[PDB]
Amino acid sequence: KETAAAKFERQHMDSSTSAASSSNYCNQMMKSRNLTKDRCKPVNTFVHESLADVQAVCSQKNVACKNGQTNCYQSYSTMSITDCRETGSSKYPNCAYKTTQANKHIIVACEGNPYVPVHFDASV
Repeated sequence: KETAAAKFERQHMDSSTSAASSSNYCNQMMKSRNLTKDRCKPVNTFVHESLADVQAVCSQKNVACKNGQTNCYQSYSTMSITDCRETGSSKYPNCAYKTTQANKHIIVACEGNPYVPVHFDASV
C-alpha cells in the first residue's frame, strides 16, 4: 500500500521546522503522521532538514547497519533531529512521548532506483 520510500518520508521527515520547539512536539507529530493509529510506536526520529539533504546521505559514508547489512550510510555532517520515545506511562490509545532535540549524524538504509532512504538506522 505505501512504497518503502514514501513510508520513510512519512515517518521521519519534518522539513517544516528547524527543530522541535516544545515538549509536546512528539505527541503532536506521532499522531499526525499516523504513528499512534493502531498501537503506540515506541521510538521514532524526525529529521529537520530538506528532503534533498536527507536523500543525499545515500551517497555519503557507507557503513554496516545494526543488522549487519551493508546498505547503510552515515551523513558526513550533523543534522537537526528530534527523538520521540514513549514514556514509562504511555498507554494505547493514550500514547505519551518524551521529545529530545539534538544535532547528530544520521545513519539510514538505502535501496532502489532512484537510491533513496528506506529505513532510519540510528543517529550518532
